Amino acid sequence: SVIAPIINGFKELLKQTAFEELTQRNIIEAFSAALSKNTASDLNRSMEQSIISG
Amino acid sequence: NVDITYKDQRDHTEIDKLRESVQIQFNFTDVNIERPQHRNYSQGNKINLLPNKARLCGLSYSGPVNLAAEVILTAHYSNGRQEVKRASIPPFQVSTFPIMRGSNRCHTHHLSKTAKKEIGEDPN
Repeated sequence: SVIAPIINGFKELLKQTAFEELTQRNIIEAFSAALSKNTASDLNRSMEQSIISG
Repeated sequence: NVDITYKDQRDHTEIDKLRESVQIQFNFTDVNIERPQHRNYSQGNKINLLPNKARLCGLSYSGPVNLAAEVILTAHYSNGRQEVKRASIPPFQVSTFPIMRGSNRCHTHHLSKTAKKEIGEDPN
């Protein structure tokens, strides 16, 4: 729930926005989009579910 | 240290046809963990979160983890030439890490027996 969401977000950024037109702003925007509440919730829920399930 | 290469599939401009794939590279620089904190619902900063408050409210005694990162990406063309861009990110809170009671990052570490007894903890 961190590197794979980043990979898929980069895939979708490449799947809509041209790479040559991308600048540092779009790089930051893609990285920040790949780190939204979904990834944090998935990681925390999975870790706590692991500790409490054993 | 992620270093992976992904083929790009953007076919709109002639420049977009002169490209082959994206070589993705990035790493993380600074890591810090601070003591558990609370919001208090007043749109201010974050206040200390004591263990008894987490017990009574059903919260988690998790301390914030702060990270930095560096992004350096590489652009591959059809012919064999490369373009490298760099990005510096300031400190950024990744998540919260659970904190063990009685540990160095716990609030009940500077407190003495009288203070622990006063704030609602088992002093023994």
